Amino acid sequence: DTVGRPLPHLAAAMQASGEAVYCDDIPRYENELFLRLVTSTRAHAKIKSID
Amino acid sequence: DTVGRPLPHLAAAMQASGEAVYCDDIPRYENELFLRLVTSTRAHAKIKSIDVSEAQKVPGFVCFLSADDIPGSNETGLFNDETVFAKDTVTCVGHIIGAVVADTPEHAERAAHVVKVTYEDLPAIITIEDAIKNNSFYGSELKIEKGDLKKGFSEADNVVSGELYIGGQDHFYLETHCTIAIPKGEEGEMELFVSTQNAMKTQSFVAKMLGVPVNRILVRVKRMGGGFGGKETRSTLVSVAVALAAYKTGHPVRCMLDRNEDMLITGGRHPFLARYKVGFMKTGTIVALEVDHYSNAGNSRDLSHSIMERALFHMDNCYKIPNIRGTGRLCKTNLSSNTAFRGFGGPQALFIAENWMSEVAVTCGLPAEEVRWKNMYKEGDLTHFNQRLEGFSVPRCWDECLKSSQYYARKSEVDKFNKENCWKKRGLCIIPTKFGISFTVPFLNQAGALIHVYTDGSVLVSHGGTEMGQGLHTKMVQVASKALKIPISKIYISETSTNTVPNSSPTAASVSTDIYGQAVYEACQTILKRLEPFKKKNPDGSWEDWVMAAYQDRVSLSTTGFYRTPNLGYSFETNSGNAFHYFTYGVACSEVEIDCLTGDHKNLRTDIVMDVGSSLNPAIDIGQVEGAFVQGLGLFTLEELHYSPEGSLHTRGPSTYKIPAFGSIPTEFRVSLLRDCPNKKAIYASKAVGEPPLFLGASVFFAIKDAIRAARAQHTNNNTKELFRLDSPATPEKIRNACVDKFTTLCVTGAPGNCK
Amino acid sequence: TDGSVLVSHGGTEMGQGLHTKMVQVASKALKIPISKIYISETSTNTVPNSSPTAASVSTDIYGQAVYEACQTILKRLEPFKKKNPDGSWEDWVMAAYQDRVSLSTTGFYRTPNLGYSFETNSGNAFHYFTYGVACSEVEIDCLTGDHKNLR
Amino acid sequence: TADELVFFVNGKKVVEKNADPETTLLAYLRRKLGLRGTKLGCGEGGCGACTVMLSKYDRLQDKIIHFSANACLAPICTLHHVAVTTVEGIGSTKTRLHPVQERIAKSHGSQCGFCTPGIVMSMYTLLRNQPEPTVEEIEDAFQGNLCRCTGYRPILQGFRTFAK
Amino acid sequence: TADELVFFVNGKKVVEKNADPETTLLAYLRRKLGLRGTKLGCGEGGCGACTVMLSKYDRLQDKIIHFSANACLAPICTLHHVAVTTVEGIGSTKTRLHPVQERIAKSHGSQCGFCTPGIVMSMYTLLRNQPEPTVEEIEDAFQGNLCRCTGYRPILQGFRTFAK
Amino acid sequence: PKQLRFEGERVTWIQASTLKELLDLKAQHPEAKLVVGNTEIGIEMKFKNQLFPMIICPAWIPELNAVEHGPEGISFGAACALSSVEKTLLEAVAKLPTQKTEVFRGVLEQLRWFAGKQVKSVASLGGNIITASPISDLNPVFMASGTKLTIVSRGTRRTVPMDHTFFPSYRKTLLGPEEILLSIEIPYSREDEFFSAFKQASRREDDIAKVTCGMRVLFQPGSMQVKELALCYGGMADRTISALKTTQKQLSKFWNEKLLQDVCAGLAEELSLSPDAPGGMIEFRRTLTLSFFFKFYLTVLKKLG
Ligand SMILES: Cc1cc2nc3c(=O)[nH]c(=O)nc-3n(C[C@H](O)[C@H](O)[C@H](O)COP(=O)(O)OP(=O)(O)OC[C@H]3O[C@@H](n4cnc5c(N)ncnc54)[C@H](O)[C@@H]3O)c2cc1C
Ligand SMILES: Nc1nc2c(c(=O)[nH]1)N[C@H]1C(S)=C(S)[C@@H](COP(=O)(O)O)O[C@H]1N2
Ligand code: HPA
Ligand code: MOS
Ligand code: MOS
Ligand code: FES
Ligand code: FES
Ligand code: FES
Ligand code: FES
Repeated sequence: DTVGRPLPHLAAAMQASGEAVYCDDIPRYENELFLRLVTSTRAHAKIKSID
Repeated sequence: DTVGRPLPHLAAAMQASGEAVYCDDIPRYENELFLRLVTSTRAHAKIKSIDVSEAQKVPGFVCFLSADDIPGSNETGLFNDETVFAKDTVTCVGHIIGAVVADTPEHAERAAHVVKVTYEDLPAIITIEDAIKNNSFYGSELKIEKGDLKKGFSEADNVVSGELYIGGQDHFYLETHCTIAIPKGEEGEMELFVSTQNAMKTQSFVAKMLGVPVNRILVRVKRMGGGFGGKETRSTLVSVAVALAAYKTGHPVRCMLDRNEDMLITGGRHPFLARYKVGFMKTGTIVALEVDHYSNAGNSRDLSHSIMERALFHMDNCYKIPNIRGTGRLCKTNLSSNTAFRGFGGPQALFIAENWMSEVAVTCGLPAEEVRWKNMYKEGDLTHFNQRLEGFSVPRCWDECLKSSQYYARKSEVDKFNKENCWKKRGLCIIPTKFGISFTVPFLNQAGALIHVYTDGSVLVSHGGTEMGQGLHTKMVQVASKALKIPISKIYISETSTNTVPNSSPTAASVSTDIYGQAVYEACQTILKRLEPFKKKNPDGSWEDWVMAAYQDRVSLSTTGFYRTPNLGYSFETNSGNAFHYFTYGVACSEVEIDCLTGDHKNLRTDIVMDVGSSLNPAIDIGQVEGAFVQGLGLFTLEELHYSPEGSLHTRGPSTYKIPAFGSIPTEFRVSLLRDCPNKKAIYASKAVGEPPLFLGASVFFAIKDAIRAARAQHTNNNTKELFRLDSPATPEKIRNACVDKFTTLCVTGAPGNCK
Repeated sequence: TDGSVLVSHGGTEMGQGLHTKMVQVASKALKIPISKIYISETSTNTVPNSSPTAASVSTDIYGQAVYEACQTILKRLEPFKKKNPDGSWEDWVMAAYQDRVSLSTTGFYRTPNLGYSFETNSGNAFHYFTYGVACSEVEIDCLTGDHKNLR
Repeated sequence: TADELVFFVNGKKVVEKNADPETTLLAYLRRKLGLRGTKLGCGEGGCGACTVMLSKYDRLQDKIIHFSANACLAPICTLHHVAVTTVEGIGSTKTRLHPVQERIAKSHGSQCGFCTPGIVMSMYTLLRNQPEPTVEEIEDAFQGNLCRCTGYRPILQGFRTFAK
Repeated sequence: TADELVFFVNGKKVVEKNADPETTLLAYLRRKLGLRGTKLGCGEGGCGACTVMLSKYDRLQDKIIHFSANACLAPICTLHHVAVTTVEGIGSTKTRLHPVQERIAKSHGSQCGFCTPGIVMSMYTLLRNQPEPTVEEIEDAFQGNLCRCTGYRPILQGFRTFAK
Repeated sequence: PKQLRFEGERVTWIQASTLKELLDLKAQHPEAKLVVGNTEIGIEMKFKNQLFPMIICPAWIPELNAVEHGPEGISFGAACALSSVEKTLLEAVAKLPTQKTEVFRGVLEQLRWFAGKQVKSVASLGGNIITASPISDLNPVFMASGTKLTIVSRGTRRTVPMDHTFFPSYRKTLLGPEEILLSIEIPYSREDEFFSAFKQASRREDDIAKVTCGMRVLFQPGSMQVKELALCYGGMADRTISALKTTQKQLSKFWNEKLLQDVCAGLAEELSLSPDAPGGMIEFRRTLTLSFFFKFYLTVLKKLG
């Protein structure tokens, strides 16, 4: 029974050793592509065209 | 409500478009490596050395893996009598010694070929006869006995004794064994994509070899390109190796076997040798039977004991025999370990039964159908293992098959053909079958499901069963849809996984529809109970309305379901307790024409009548009957494995191993499902269909044996009651050799000889 | 069937140590060491319709869900415990498996008595309140606007 | 100092600058082009799981010709100026299935589905050579394709609709 | 005739035959070498999530020098004959943790864990120059490392154990 | 159309555009391996783990693809696909009188349940011949019919009838290391000439012990008196063989029961297999050699009468 005990965060050791996997740490598939958002530079505007 | 409707297999369109993903179709990670097994070329030998010097010169070579590389345990297999990688000795020709890992499958292949092994040969045992002579068996004798054999034989008018052999069979699933193992690099975690019927054992065996808890290992199965029992246990041979490579390298690793590796390494159906003695009256009524069975089990136990148990349960076929003793022994040999194959010992035992029954009819000089009919069980009879036959439908199938196949009329036509033809002959036979439904191991008769309802009303079902082409997922969707009273378009099953339903039995024994159907049904009942208050408040609302009301009222929309088959547990020590939940029945009539000069034959017409209760899906069920029958046709007439005297398999691909082809099937091929025979014991009154029909393929074998009899009456002797041994499979060699004439004897040359 | 336990719950780990707490909870409830329990990830195919991991209540609510599921497991194991009282967790799990008792369960918790109305100013808005006090001392540099947090 | 290898796959040009003579078409399709509808069932010409259609302009006969082949045995180095059609070339559930794909699916001629692409390509090739075949030509079209699940009856019954 | 770039990463030789001047060390480590312990947190030098240790032979003061750097701003083209050390180069849960890794973990200095490798590398670098630092030197080592979770107290407390 | 060169990690491939280029290359590198359909070479590399560092592909060369109708028979370039051979022969059979198509009809019988459409569309005629498998279904037909082979190298050109001498040993042909097979002429049948071909309907070993045969008889004009007899068998030895001892004894004998007996006695002796012969099926194979001749014997009688 560890309830009430100061048990370290279970992933802490793997986090210190860089073994903990975060989303971008997942290996890429051979055919994996990459996305970048195109974003408004105006607070309020009609979009006339996109080139 | 689609239950009872011929809905196409849910993935059929995707399979026809090449969009359905099988294990090796999964995209590769950028860093993914490939594994190729290194395998023994000797039946029995000490390993003196393994030389990897030349393999290391192959571009893209990563490493060679052996037993020394295993972090946890090198002990594996169902009974812990196998190695992951052979250490000191090899005990069959495809015994896994190690593996090569490389950057491409071509490079892995190249490197594995250049690995040199040095051996010191040991005395090997290859044949059942070898094993018998050497007392080389796994465990002791299995036996079922009823009545008094001395006495039965005293009362008999005639006695016939003999010996029979039935060769094994390669599964020849179109998709060979395949595993991808992805190491996460945290806490021993690994995710595996596997072509397996047994995710639970895959998970267990991987965990054991790595020495990590089972909770670290996730096994996922979307679908298999065929299993037929061959992926029930032997899939772990590849899975465990790939997992070790993933562990050792820290990269994703995959392996898919080449056909020739798969045929050599993974095992097949058990060959059986039987020695039998039957006592009978001049009427054809059976009074005593004694059968000793021996299976060629190969170099580990695996499922061999349960297979032999199932064989002993089916040695009666459909016949009442008051004095009976069957025994079975498992031969321990230097051949790849044999395993489950559709029918699981049943087809072998049923073949042996039909063989002696055919000899009874010949010896009595009576029509075969008459002798079979006379000896058939009745409703409510006890089997040799004391189980009551409730709902015994063989008589109905028999009479329907006789009528619809026009047996008696065609029998006259076969006789007319044989009168008018000298070097070709026809044969015709009608055979019944019964097949016990349930795992022979009582604890495996359990099933789980997990159902989620999402807030748009869409439903995700997961169950312990795996899809291998039998249409299990389709049937489960039909069941869920009926149970919940919503369209099938609202229900989806994605895959089988160990993190959704744990501890699942292998998808096997033909009972998956029954047990997972029940588990899904129960989960569905829970959901319905939870939604009932919302339905009551809003009776003209939609499913979507009720689901959203439940969600907003904080009612859980996720549940497990579980089913355990009741009243099971046979005792070999009391010869009592139910071995099976119920029985599936069927009858098949087949006609053939043989070329007495070449041993070639044509399958002219087959009629099948099967009792499948009230079919959940007649299209899937008819497809199962046709498929099983053709595999049985292969077993008894086409498929032949051949080994060198040193125990090395010769037949390792489609060029040398012939499974049924488009051109092999009967010209007229008719299947009927019996009408108005609901099964009270299973989901929506249905019955298991996967395995029961395979033995009906033997109708072709016994039609061939009929034609041979006519050939022998033409050209060999004048003895109408002569018994000749015809082993299975009835290949052109066996058929030709059986047609003894002026050519086989060399009488055509002027020599004297043993023909007319 | 080795007795290792896999726990899934609707909550996500973002550094707050929720999975650690859930393992501590499960270990206490099951009366087995934390080394036997693992939480691998959060997924929509294990626990559907999950609330966001938010409002500081994940420990309270998933803790209760995990607790309830553990209680179900204990009830199912109880007969096997009584048959083998000097046996181990692993023996009891395998006996249960071989007797075809399910070793999988859901757990669910719904916070009671919540329902404030802005049109009546009544009904509980919260389950309970968390409280605290802080005392801080600073030194400011009146010529630069910089400050030091002293204590 | 090697030449470029140039062939077409489902209507799209492939330029392979470093063709290895050892590379099979099946390997190229699956592991370079990522077209995994075409399957490995044996690697020795017996099973037809890897069946594709090849087309070329035949300089002896003038004719454009269309024929089936086993991708497991075809070196890519034989394919300069040849067009390859795979199962994904003729139709899909995301556009429209070809009648060959529709028929086999709806006639219950696909169980595990592993042989289905190969059978689809054999039937497609026949129809591209003979828009109205006989029942006889149809059965003979499949000597090179094996199916372990179906017992063949439903595949033939489905495709018989194309005859006469 | 573009030159080879040669450097070392965790004791292992890297020969880049086709180095692009625009490539950062962080992109190289993560996306070519597959060493994902080093993190992108900003890409502008302010957060230290991408901290690695660099070592070189200093022709001037003779010695091998060790210093910390942001992999997100280091052009790989600056690294010819430099040795790179990352978090995976100092210890792991599979073999043995370095004291720095063990202490931050056990001291509750890691919550989400995203800044932890960078902070480990900052502390490791300090100890490689000064194996017995002062409390004052310890806090100074972390001016370029941000943590959003811990409030910093437990990290300083765990590393104070290295002082005197 | 020009010569192309492909270079692999182990193998160099040359795609030859003309016959002259091919003969030059073959003279430059006698050990260079020819590949047309790769249906044998692919298996050898994959399963028999052979390596051929130099490969030439002659499939583009006119000649080698040519089909020519001549006075004595139909000539096929050696690179002609078996499907093209089958098509051409099926047309010849439909168009010509039965008495001229006996050999064609035998070829077609051997092609009936041979592989699949996939294999027959790429497998060449010349490749089957030169592969020289003991169990080739075509070589016994070509041998029994005296099919003519045109064989060429830089400088040399010769035409030989295929006979027993063409297959000296296991998987070997009577070609020089620099020679290539250019074309194959399948003969028209003459008056009083009859032909049959048969094959075993089982195969159990990769390239041995499957019985296949070509059988030919030529009578003296308008009689049943044997002028020529040829019985050639695959699957009875390590190569395609002729039962020369047996057939030689039948010359000027009449087609009757006595000939049937003598041939059968001869075949049982000449083709006898040892108990330990590779491939086994010893009794079956002997029985087939005799039963096939019996079928031929009765067919010839129906064709005579
Ligand atoms: C599944 C399948 C089933 C088969 N069934 C049968 C069967 O039932 N009966 C039967 O008899 N055969 C059968 N075969 C064998 C088939 O007929 C031969 O493999 C084929 O004809 C070889 O031709 P290829 O163009 O593919 O030869 P390749 O593999 O390209 O070459 C074959 C050999 O011939 C040499 N060669 C090729 N052309 C020439 C040339 N013109 N001059 C000199 N040498 C040359 C090559 O160097 C090589 O040694 C089968 C093959 C397969 C794959
Ligand atoms: N298409 C297909 N049908 C098949 C198989 C298979 O692998 N593919 N396996 C057979 C075997 S061995 C069994 S036990 C049953 C298992 O499926 P069920 O329990 O869902 O009937 O399917 C049978 N039918
Ligand atoms: O009866 C069985 N027992 C165990 N495994 C099986 N697979 C098929 N049938 C069985
Ligand atoms: O029980 Mo089927 O997997 S042999
Ligand atoms: O409730 Mo915290 O996610 S703002
Ligand atoms: S994979 Fe079987 S023929 Fe190509
Ligand atoms: S559908 Fe499974 S092999 Fe044909
Ligand atoms: S990523 Fe923030 S300093 Fe480099
Ligand atoms: S632990 Fe989360 S940013 Fe530092």
